[PDB]
Amino acid sequence: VIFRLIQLVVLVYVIGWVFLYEKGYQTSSGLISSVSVKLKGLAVTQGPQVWDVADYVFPAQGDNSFVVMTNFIVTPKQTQGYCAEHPEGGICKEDSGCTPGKAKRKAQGIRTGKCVAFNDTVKTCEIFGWCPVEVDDDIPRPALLREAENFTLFIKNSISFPRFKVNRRNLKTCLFHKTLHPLCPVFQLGYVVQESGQNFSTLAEKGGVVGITIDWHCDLDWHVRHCRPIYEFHGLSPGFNFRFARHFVENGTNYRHLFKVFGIRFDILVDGKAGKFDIIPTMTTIGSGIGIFGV
Amino acid sequence: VIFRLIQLVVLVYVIGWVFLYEKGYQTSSGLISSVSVKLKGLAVTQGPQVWDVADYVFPAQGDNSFVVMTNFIVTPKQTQGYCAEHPEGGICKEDSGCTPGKAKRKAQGIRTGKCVAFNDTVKTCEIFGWCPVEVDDDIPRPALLREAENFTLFIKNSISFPRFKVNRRNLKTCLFHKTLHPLCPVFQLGYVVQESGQNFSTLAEKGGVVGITIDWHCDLDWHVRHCRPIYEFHGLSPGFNFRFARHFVENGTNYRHLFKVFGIRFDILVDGKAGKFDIIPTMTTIGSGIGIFGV
Amino acid sequence: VIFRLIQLVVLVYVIGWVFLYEKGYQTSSGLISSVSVKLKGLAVTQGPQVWDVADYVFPAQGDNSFVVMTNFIVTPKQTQGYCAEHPEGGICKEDSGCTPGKAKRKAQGIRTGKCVAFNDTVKTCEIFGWCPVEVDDDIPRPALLREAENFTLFIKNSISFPRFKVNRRNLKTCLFHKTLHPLCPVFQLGYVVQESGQNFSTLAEKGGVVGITIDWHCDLDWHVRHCRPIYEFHGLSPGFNFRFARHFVENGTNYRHLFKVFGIRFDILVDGKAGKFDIIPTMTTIGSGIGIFGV
Ligand SMILES: *[C@@H]1O[C@H](CO)[C@@H](O)[C@H](O)[C@H]1NC(C)=O
Ligand SMILES: *[C@@H]1O[C@H](CO)[C@@H](O)[C@H](O)[C@H]1NC(C)=O
Ligand SMILES: *[C@@H]1O[C@H](CO)[C@@H](O)[C@H](O)[C@H]1NC(C)=O
Ligand SMILES: *[C@@H]1O[C@H](CO)[C@@H](O)[C@H](O)[C@H]1NC(C)=O
Ligand SMILES: *[C@@H]1O[C@H](CO)[C@@H](O)[C@H](O)[C@H]1NC(C)=O
Ligand SMILES: *[C@@H]1O[C@H](CO)[C@@H](O)[C@H](O)[C@H]1NC(C)=O
Ligand SMILES: *[C@@H]1O[C@H](CO)[C@@H](O)[C@H](O)[C@H]1NC(C)=O
Ligand SMILES: *[C@@H]1O[C@H](CO)[C@@H](O)[C@H](O)[C@H]1NC(C)=O
Ligand SMILES: *[C@@H]1O[C@H](CO)[C@@H](O)[C@H](O)[C@H]1NC(C)=O
Repeated sequence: VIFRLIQLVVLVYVIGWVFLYEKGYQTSSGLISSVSVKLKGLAVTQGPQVWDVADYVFPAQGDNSFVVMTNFIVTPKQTQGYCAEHPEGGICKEDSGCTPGKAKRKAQGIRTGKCVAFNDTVKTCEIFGWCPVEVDDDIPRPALLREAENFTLFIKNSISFPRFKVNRRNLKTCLFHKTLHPLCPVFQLGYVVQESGQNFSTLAEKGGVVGITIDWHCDLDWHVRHCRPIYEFHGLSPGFNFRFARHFVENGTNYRHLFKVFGIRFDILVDGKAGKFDIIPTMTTIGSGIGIFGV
Repeated sequence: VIFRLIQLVVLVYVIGWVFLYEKGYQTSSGLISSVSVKLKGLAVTQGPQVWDVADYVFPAQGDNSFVVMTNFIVTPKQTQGYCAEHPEGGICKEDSGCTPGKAKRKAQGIRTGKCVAFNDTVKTCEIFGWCPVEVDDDIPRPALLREAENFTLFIKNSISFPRFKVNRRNLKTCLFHKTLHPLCPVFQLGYVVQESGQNFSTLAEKGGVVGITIDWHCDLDWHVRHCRPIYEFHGLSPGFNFRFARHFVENGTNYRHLFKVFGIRFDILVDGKAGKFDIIPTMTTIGSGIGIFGV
Repeated sequence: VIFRLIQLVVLVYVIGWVFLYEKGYQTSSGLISSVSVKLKGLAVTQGPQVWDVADYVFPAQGDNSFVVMTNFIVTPKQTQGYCAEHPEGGICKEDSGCTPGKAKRKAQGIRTGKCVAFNDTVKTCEIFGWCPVEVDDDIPRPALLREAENFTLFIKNSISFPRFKVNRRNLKTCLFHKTLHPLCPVFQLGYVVQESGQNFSTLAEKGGVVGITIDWHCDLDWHVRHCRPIYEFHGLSPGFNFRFARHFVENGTNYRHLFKVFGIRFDILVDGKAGKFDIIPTMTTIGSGIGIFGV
């Protein structure tokens, strides 16, 4: 009887799909989380120089978005005065071509009606600004902090589902591996960049962005012991760089050390969805099923 | 037949409203995004002083919330010792009125049972703290970094819808305009403050907060080429200021340069809603429609 | 009549539960918020030292996650050179046990094939790094900034519901109390730590994390004057610490002041749910009710 067949197909639709498969009896809720990150590693740059956590992590106190320096270019002992600007901003020969005002595309200062020597043969437009000017860009290759590949990331996380009042936490040697140590919160940087689909050598010489996700997909009808985190690594490359300066005083004069920092930016996002049996969606689904069953 | 009329009105309700208008056949999902911001600009303050990106952007590495300084008040060469406090904290004449302990409403240090001169005629309570004390507030008018009006904001954004596994990115001269260049990720600061409904002159002399929103309202039944971002500027004024210090050492003594920074705070929020046809909501809606159709 | 009874029980289910209790006629929406925080307080540490807001708040400009220092350990005048490492890293007696390379678990530098004296009796492995090495950990007890208990937190908040286009803001003496001053945005630190279920003395000597939540549960069918914020304090302890350095130049040599900062981390999360009567959920619920009523 075709009526019996259509009744059966509608019935199997509701029970087999809405409830068994899509869990129509459940209601989704969000979570609130806190993430803490600790960096373990040392680097040597060549006199010889050593970089500690207080030096290669931005910001110091930590944040969901933080940068780990992998390479840099330093312009030291930079004061404020009159100096020749970069020749890429324009090579001049006579004072007629030096119009006072503002530069563009890399403006290092305010120009002036004067031409001064740059490298004993070319004459560039004189500027007022932070002098001496930032040296022509020559990114070190290989990167200066190439040892960053072996630093470690200890990630602490504590979530809470406000709707169901459920809290969980993600916690003498261990390193994370996808199918060997799946529940080790300590990650090596080279592993994360490889898992994001990125070459750490290139991502160290220019910089890059690596996203980190902690998926707390939990079925609360089960135990809380089975509500575990799942880590996934995302490649969000054109590079990542920023400029920061260390200001100091010598002989009463204020100087600065300009750094152009190439580093890997890590973004940690915690998103999860939990469900629990409710009576409203069950009745809603069965009523819709009865309606379609009849029609 | 009134029964036919009510059948028609119920039917037009479901098809015409739930499905055609509110898209009852779709299911909403969230997104995960990463934002990167670059600042292009130079400023001159008067000896003459020049402010670079490493100097007027807080924090250096960048963040979804960042501040661009537009004005400041600097108390230089500030050491730790015994000095007269601000007369606004209380003008004294005799040691009897100087009770050692703690001040209030602007406490510059711990008091002591002594009165010392402040400006050769008034005698204020002696304190231990960072001396000399912060000079009386006189906000510069017009602002010192009044050239901030013409700086530019290059915004990078990359979103991803976890449910439908859809990723999108928002990307020789271009500046954003609302109905001229609607898809240019480079914004001039004075434009954003005007669009937020704010005067940049006042918002530069005191500070302020400007919110930036990137609405990725995308209908995934269409192409991904039509899933574009939409920028909206919000005015979230009492002002925005904060204090930060540059610490240095001279002759073995630690000093600091206290800055009171007035600047514009930019908050970037990425929120969007995407939909895709599903079978659960369609059946739910039609079942409810059959129920109401009959009753 | 049992049929009348089942009709009555189904009917009371829908009207009494979906609509009256769970507000099935409403539709939930999220919000976008901005938070600003101001710290009022002074501390004295013993020559005598005074800590201002520019010194004990990380970051300076402010952020939803910020740290207020409560205790610290400072290693001053730290240069780069050859020095004996910490004896906890290994006590040696002969050069045979000094293998050049890298240390572990606390690596202070790169070792070398040499043994040098540490405290005139033990000989430790010589390293290159930031010298002199960080002194053995002795956390001050009681904490150095023990006056942090009486600092204040002024919280500004401005929310907006994008769906219903509703904006709200949470705003000569006032301090917050749970059942005395419920709408005072100024919180004392010792109150927040007590409300989180934490001892401020211990949380000051090691550090800790305190979460702050602003629940904007608003029923938009009422007035907006009744859409008020609700503050809740969460205890998210193993402690919280980080390392940061102040770099300075003396006699042409770069030194640094390494700080190990123990402080309380405050996380502010703004989440709320607003509802407004809609026609889609009402019809959906009544259709499901008619379906179940019949079956
Ligand atoms: C001087 O700088 C100019 C910049 O265009 C460059 O072409 C030239 O080769 C430089 N000279 C030397 C000797 O480096
Ligand atoms: C990382 O460690 C491996 C040994 O496990 C070593 O071969 C490699 O050179 C190290 N990389 C760096 C750059 O420190
Ligand atoms: C990519 O990584 C491989 C090692 O996995 C290396 O051999 C290769 O040189 C890298 N490519 C670039 C462009 O650096
Ligand atoms: C000295 O300071 C007091 C502060 O109340 C002020 O009234 C007075 O005018 C000042 N004197 C001078 C000469 O500035
Ligand atoms: C911004 O540029 C315009 C010209 O486009 C100029 O008139 C104005 O003075 C500039 N503003 C500042 C303060 O730099
Ligand atoms: C507001 O902006 C206008 C220019 O658009 C300017 O003329 C006016 O002085 C500004 N108002 C204040 C109070 O600065
Ligand atoms: C020297 O350091 C070692 C480290 O193990 C310690 O055992 C010893 O007591 C110290 N000596 C003195 C005099 O502090
Ligand atoms: C906080 O204030 C109370 C008085 O209200 C005082 O007893 C207490 O010692 C203060 N705590 C600190 C450490 O400043
Ligand atoms: C906890 O706080 C109480 C005061 O409320 C104090 O007496 C006690 O010593 C504290 N406990 C610790 C371990 O510091």
